[PDB]
Amino acid sequence: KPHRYRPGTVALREIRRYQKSTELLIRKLPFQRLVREIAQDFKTDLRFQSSAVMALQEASEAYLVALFEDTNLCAIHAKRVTIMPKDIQLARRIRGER
Amino acid sequence: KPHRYRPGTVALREIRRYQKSTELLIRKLPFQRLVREIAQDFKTDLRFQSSAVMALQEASEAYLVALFEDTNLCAIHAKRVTIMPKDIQLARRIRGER
Amino acid sequence: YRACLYERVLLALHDRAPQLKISDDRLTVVGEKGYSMVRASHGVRKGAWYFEITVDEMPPDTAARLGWSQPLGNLQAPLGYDKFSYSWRSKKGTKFHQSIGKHYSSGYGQGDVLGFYINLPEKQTPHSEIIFYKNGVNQGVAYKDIFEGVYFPAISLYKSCTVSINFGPCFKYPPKDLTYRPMSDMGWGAVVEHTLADVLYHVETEVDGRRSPPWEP
Amino acid sequence: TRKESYAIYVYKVLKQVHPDTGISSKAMSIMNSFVNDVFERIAGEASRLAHYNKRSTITSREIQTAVRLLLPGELAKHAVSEGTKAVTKYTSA
Amino acid sequence: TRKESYAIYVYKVLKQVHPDTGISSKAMSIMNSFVNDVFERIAGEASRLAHYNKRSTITSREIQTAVRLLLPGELAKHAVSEGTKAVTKYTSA
Amino acid sequence: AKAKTRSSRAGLQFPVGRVHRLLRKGNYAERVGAGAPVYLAAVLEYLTAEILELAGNAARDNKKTRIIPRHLQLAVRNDEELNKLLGRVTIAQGGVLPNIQSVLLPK
Amino acid sequence: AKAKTRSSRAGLQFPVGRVHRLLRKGNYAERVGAGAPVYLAAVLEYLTAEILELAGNAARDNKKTRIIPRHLQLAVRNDEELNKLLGRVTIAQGGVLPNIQSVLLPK
Amino acid sequence: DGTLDCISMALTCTFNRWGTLLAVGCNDGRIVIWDFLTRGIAKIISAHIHPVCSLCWSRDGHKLVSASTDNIVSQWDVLSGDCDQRFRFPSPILKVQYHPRDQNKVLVCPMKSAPVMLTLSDSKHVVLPVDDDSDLNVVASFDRRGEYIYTGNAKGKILVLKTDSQDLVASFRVTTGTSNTTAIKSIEFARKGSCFLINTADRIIRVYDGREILTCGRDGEPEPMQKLQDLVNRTPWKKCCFSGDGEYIVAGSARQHALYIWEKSIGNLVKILHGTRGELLLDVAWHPVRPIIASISSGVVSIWAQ
Amino acid sequence: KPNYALKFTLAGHTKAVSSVKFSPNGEWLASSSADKLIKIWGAYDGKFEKTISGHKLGISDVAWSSDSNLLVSASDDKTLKIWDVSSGKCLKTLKGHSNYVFCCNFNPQSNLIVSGSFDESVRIWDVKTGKCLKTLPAHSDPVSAVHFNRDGSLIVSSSYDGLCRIWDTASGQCLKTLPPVSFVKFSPNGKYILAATLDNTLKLWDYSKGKCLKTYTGHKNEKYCIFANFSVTGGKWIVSGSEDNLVYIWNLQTKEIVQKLQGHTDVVISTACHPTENIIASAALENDKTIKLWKSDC
Amino acid sequence: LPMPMRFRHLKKTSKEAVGVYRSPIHGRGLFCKRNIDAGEMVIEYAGIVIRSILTDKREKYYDSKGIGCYMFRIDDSEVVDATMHGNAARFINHSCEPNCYSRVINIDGQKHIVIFAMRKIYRGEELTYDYKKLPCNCGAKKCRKFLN
Amino acid sequence: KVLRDNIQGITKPAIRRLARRGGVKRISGLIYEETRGVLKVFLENVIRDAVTYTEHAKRKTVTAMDVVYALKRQGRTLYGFG
Amino acid sequence: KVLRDNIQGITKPAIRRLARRGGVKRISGLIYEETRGVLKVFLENVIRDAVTYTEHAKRKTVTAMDVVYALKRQGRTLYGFG
DNA sequence: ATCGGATGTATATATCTGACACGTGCCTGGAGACTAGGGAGTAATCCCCTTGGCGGTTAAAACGCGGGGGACAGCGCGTACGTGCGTTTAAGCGGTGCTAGAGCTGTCTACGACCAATTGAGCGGCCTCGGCACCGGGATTCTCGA
DNA sequence: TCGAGAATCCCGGTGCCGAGGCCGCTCAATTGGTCGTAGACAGCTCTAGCACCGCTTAAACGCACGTACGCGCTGTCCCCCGCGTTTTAACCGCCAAGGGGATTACTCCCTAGTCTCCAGGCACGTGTCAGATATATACATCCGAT
Repeated sequence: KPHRYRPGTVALREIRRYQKSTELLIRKLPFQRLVREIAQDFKTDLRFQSSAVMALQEASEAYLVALFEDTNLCAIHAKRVTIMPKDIQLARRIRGER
Repeated sequence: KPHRYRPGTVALREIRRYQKSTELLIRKLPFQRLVREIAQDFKTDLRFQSSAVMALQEASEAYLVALFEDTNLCAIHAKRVTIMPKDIQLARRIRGER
Repeated sequence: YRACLYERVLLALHDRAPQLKISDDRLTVVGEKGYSMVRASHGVRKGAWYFEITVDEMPPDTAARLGWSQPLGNLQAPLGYDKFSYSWRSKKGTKFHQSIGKHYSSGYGQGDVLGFYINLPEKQTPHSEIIFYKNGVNQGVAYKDIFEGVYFPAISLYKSCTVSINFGPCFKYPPKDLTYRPMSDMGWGAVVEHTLADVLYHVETEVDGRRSPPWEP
Repeated sequence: TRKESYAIYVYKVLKQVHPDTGISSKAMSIMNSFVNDVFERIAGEASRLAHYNKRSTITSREIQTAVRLLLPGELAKHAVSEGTKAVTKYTSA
Repeated sequence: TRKESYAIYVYKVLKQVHPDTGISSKAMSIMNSFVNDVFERIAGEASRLAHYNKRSTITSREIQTAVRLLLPGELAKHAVSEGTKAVTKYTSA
Repeated sequence: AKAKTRSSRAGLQFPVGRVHRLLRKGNYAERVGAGAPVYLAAVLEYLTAEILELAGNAARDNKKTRIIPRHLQLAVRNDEELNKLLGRVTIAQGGVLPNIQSVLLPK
Repeated sequence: AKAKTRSSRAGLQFPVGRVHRLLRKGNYAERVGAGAPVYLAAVLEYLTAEILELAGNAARDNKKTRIIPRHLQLAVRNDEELNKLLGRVTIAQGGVLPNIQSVLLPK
Repeated sequence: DGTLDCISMALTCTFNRWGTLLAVGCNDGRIVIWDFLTRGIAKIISAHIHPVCSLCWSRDGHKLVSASTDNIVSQWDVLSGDCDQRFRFPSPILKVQYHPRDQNKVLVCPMKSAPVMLTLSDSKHVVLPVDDDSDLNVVASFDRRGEYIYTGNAKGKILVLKTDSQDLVASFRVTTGTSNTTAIKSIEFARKGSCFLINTADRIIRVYDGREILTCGRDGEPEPMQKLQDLVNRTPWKKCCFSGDGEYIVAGSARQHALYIWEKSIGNLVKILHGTRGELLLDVAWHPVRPIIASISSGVVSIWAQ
Repeated sequence: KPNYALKFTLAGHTKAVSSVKFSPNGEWLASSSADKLIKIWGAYDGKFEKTISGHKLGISDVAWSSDSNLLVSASDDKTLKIWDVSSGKCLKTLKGHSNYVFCCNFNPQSNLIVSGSFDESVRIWDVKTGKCLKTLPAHSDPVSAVHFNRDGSLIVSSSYDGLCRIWDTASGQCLKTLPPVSFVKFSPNGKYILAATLDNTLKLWDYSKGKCLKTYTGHKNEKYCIFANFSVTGGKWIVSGSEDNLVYIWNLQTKEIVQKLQGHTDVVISTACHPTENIIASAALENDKTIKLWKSDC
Repeated sequence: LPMPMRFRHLKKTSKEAVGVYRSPIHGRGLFCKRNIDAGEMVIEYAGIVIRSILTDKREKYYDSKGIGCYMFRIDDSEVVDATMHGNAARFINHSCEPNCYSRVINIDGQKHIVIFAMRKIYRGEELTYDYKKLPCNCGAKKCRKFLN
Repeated sequence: KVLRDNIQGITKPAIRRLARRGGVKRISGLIYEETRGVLKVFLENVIRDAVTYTEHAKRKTVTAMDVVYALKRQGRTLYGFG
Repeated sequence: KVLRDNIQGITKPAIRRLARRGGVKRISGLIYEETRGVLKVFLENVIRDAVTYTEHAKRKTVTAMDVVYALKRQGRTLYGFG
């Protein structure tokens, strides 16, 4: 008979190993393309350092995991294990991002 | 027969008039005594400007109503009209106050 | 209402050329290229009156012109280029009208505080005349032939000329006539007259009927 | 002891915008403090940038750049225009 | 281009605290950036307080006061004591 | 020796000379751009104009000639750009803009 | 006259000469106090000692000689006062210190 | 009968008002405006990165509306090639169509949503009504003068609205003969007169006269002017079109890459044109004032004169 | 700008002329008047063709057939009358309007008639049987002018109550509702509508927009039903009469007066533009009783 | 741009720039049909240019005919009377908050009263200026409640 | 003159007044003292930092500009006090 | 070379990976695009401000120190890049 | 869902006033004019990082696919919280009075500023080699059905 | 709940390049005068703070009490986790062109610095009305009976 772990369990271990790991979790090229797309909005044909864009993606992902973290916390205060967009919105609200 | 307004209603009007009013809502002397009590902790027998302490109390109360405000908002995301201490704690958490 | 942005009867900013600069420290007028013309706030229609021009700067390449001009006076022209303007050239006292210069006049000085007297009646206007004074001293009659139509005191600038108009209550050498009126007096007279003009026009359009006293005044 | 302020200037611009509307001294000092704060904002930012440029001189281009950094969108745009106007009016002196 | 850093002194004080340890050059750069951050922080705060004191001279009293403003509790206390001992040592000769 | 201040030379109000002396005494750069004070003061003029204008809007919205700091708070809270500019800033006698959440109303 | 570094007379490791250079080049005051760079550099050395010590603790706990940024981030989120000093700071290759919530646990 | 080597990835073409220029879309998402007289390309426009599947000229000919496969519609000046306006929607666009008597207005048939009529002056939009509320596939077209809108659903229902009010001015459902509906593949009109055609899933083209639908009223039984099909092969029709005058009708058998030509009044087959048996027929158009016919198949355009 | 000059002066109606219309072929000019008489005249030489009588009261309007073979006459006798223009025979007499019939017009296919009367109701009539097929309480005041669109799908109606109402033909549906409007008609392209109001003002409205596009003033019209026509055979103009004995011609686009034809002594009561030539028939009221042909070169 | 060139452009674009429709202000009024920028020429109040002394004789004349006076003072000497002969500018309502403003220009020696835009006016907007007891219904929050 | 326990000098009516100003309808008791704590903690910083300024100011009285520069350094700047 | 729609280039697996790093168990779909938006908005500032630096830098390439000073000015400073 | 009554709130009025607009005489920072240096600007050169493309891989993403797990809706109750009314209480006005300490001026002096002469601490650059990263494989431990 | 199985931990071995150590090679640090000056300090005010004390009262605390949201539990739906498969394009490695970045060397425009003079700003008086406050009033809105 096929076995399937209970829900979250696999995701739980994923959480554990991700707090274990430290490297990026975003594919480089898509992020870079997104950055250049954003750039051409303000000015077209602008070049970048690989170090620069690595910094961009690292700092972003840091802000992003922080947002995910405190939104997780808020959802704890929301007594749910599922996340709700309003949690993120109000988190930014408390983060003065509104 | 005696009349009693339904709950919140009186408090609702209080909210309305307080957003209407702008002056302080803290008695001066108790706040001042608290400030001087806090002061003697770091150094005893220190004097103050009435303007200085007025600034202290105004800025405090501002921070305080901001905290009450966004904690109200969070409690909205908590789907409750009653406030919970965890709301304030996690609000400070998002406010980076932890 | 025709409310005028002025504490006293001054050189109206509404009737200056775009190349005409003013300094309200002395309400002097100045220009940069060629000639231009500015006028006061008030305008005479009858009676005799009087004002002055004070000159604060007259280099050799600086020649102001000072006099009177009726409406139709192109404020870019040098105050006398048309037949509706009569002025004096501030190099030598020379009466300029129809762009024609006439030496039927006295001599002008660089620091002249010049008085300007002019009488229009209530095809020359009957018994109307213009008299020019240097610091009150009679420089003489300038123009006896005066055409109809309201006139106003005007100043023409050449390249960087500094002159200013001035009323009566702060005068230096005033005539002691009891009939002539300073600039301020005719100024508030015309202001009140145009107030009544607004009154009467709003009456006409707003309420049926009009009525005015025994005509003479 | 002479204590400088800008109540004269804030009142001037008030009249220039609202000759009718008055002003309270409390809100006056509020305005003064605020403009001091934002001026220090722009000063620190421009100095930081020039230090990044390692340029010991602080010019108007720095100011434009740093206010663009400071202001939310269109304000800056509007802002810079008048600023340019100013220097033009002053360069045309 | 002659670029200046502190990783050598990082290695020095490391050996002073941990002789048998290596570092990632990445981590060294991170630490150096941190050095720069705390330096600019303390310098700006000191200049600002001196401005409040209208002082044009930034001295060790300013240093200690600004550190106390910045560092918390025993961090600040130990740092104050250390700076005090060091300036005492330097002033001793 | 004709005198004319740089503010008049810019036809503006904020004191270019005063602000220049201020930035000089502010210890930010060794030399300065002479037009930078003009430019910055013009920017200040602009932003001050907008904020005081909104303040007066609220004021005569409340039949108030002399503007109150509450007008200031309301103004700075209404405009998105200015609020963003002064989000973490506090205002004396500011109070809170009118704001009631949806579920707060009884049904 | 032999030239010894002022940090030697201070008995410290960071170059106080470079310090005072950045100070004068930093446009903070018209003239820097003599012992002020000394004091601040001493503070800097002390705090660096603290952070590097915490990092070595973490790395040896992880049985690691070469100390990777992860160790430092963990120590950062392990020191409360240092965290307070640096909670507003982001950390490259930092990740997140292991934090598990209660209701997250299974049963 | 004559092809063009200078254009590649031909996907969709459209004659100008006078049949002098031809704007063809390419897989790269480029507009190639090719001229008939000089027999050369007149313009190249970087329209989209996505191929263009819908192209229409303006009446003055100075504007072309283009639809990418990225659900990106854009208006371009033919002289300059600039993107005059650009919009995006859900349910990727199936077709665009300038209003013939008001180039400011343009109807758009999306994939899953109802056709919407927008204007260029104001970026507004009017969602046209849907009879059955569950078609999810309705083709729509202006009439010859742009006075009415003909909308046909996948369920054979045909609504005639007025272009200004979107009010139902006529209605009827086409039949498969017995009792069944058929997916309305396309609605075409004549640039001259009032005869129009419908391509349906039954592989049977139905020619009507719009006046007869208008006088038929709502929910009536209007018979076609003509019924046209390949009684021999029973071939579907990827694309059909009238002649410039409106007395000849052509159908493109993409099944066997052929072209059938019937008349209007009699309806007898004029002729058949056979293309490369290996080519997949995609697009079909007729010269508006010439017996010239443009075909797009396997990215290659062919010309058929008479 | 036009240079219309008087070429032929026409007269003979014993009473006030109420309408003059060019035949669609431009061969004849039909002139109706309150004298119960219609007068067909030569459209190019001013030659009086004939007089057609039979109406019992004054005639307020007359309209040609598209084939230039029939003429509908709306008279104050509450009756319409359809006549063969070639024989002058009263082919039909339309009864059913309860009061004075003021306007009448054929459908673009000439097989149907629209009629407005003082009864403030618009009647819709057969031609081949002359039978009233519809009747609509259109306005709250006597109808001034009714007219068909380019195809006969829409009927525009004006009346003294100041309303300009577009109605569906097949159903009588009051499609749209846009100053006492004395005249109204569709544009040649059916896209616009020209309506005269009794305040010296003409208004061209967009139908698809329902808003006035252009306005035309300078003339005088405040009491009488002064007609307006589109001058198209030469330049695009708007020609109308005026209560100042003038024949006003404005530019169509710029709305500016492009000509003023004088020579009429009474109010120029009716106007007609030639369908093919640059010819304009201007008929004045009883103090003139004359119709004048004007020919320009553009 | 030259006031003559600008005036030619204005007289060319006036017929398609503005319209007249039913107005919630009052009756019929001038609405914007294409976004009008600030300070640009909106419309001439074109009409009969007369001298001032002839105003009353005309006015009383209209007073004898029951026809409303459409006159605007060019200056102390001239007036554009549009009562009998005018343009669409006779349908510009007034607002205490105008997006437009009247100015007199001199083209080749003759004066023209042109309403320009006080601000960037957008399509659909009703055009109003400051005419400078009649109750007002302009809808502005600053409305004087009365033109007079 | 040794002070104490002025923290509870903050009245629950005052707290609920501030809450109503913040637009709050229903409140629990557990908040107030908690609230108070935060309050304390909050001011816990500024005064010290403030007197720190006064520390370097070498003065016995504490001024507003102290808390001004504190809130500035605390990123919570305030206006209206010079 | 005009770019577009790289925002959806952010994979939902990537988003959930970041969430798991943040210690999240159950997630809804409605988040991701929302997330993306925020992401965009977030970077919406910095790059501009960054190139603003590059603006004053009078250069065509964009450097790390740009975003360094941005995050600094954005109060989100980062280490390890000079 | 309405009406009646209670109550709370927006308004006009009157006057009081004290902030506040306004004007002064006097001060000094700002303007005006003049001199120097040297930061900044420009240009030619080098480098060299970047941006571009090309091919092979698969781990990763897309997509599908149950399906148990919880989001959520509802439903009972009950305890905690608004409220209005009691009670008592410090809060505020205000005005008094002392001076400790800010807050100012006048020295005088140590103290960097600064420059010049000197150089070795430090930094770019070059080997080098060993913890470290990867890999494969074996043993351990969680987990889901008994 | 005791196994099966699966993901993981750890162990040994392989190969590597960054961490590090050392080497030329300065310029920036030190040293030592030298000088004008920031402020350290003394020594005055005066005032704002600090405390005193009384008087009034709005305010605060507590009570009782209804009540209604918080909370706890149930059942449902759906839906997101987990795994399997299929597709792809990130990556990675390499190559190549140039275009910008950084550099240096001149060159000089502009600003710092100085000195002069005064005029706008500032402290300081001075009437004076915007609005604060109180009162009676008219309007809005809740709450309960119907």
